[PDB]
Amino acid sequence: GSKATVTAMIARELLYGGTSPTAETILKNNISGPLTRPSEQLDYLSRVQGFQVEYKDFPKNNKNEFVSLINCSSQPPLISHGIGKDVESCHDMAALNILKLLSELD
Amino acid sequence: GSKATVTAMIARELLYGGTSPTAETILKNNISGPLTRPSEQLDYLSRVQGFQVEYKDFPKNNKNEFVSLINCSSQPPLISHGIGKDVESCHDMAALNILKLLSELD
Ligand SMILES: [Cl-]
Ligand SMILES: [Cl-]
Repeated sequence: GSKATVTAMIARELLYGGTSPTAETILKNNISGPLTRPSEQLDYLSRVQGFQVEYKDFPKNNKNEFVSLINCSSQPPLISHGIGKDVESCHDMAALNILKLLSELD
Repeated sequence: GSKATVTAMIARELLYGGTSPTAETILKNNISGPLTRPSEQLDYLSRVQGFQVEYKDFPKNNKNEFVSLINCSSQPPLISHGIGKDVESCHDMAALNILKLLSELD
């Protein structure tokens, strides 16, 4: 709305994560991948370190809940999961679990 | 060291800030500005919103401490400060204070 409000929104986004989707929208044009989601973060880590990350999803259940498994290669494989109202949410939850495990948050 | 250790370092950096200087170093070559510091974040915000940010620094004092002021244009100007063992640290502290103020953390 007002741009004191917009200024606060941008500042908060930067303080939280060092990026600002709001500023990006302001600056964006139609003329002319930080990685903010756990799934993206894990894809990047795997690319550098070389392990494979893949997801398996079950169809939406009768309560409209999605469930996914994530596999991150190793011996044995690290397998986690996520649930949620859409598949991408399941993926981010599952990837977050793997990132926390790999971070050795002992 | 070991790359279980390297994997944990990268994962932690991603979880914290959605970037990984460690991964960047691994991937970097000599062949071929998220914004992780408050000073950078504030420079970006000012660029989008249009206000001017500038710093004034005093010379290192007899205890080797630096002190800086930051000015962020408005009426009146927002003026904050930072102290530290080098000028860049002063700048980041001062910029953080301004970001927190602009974020309306009431
Ligand atoms: Cl992905
Ligand atoms: Cl700067």
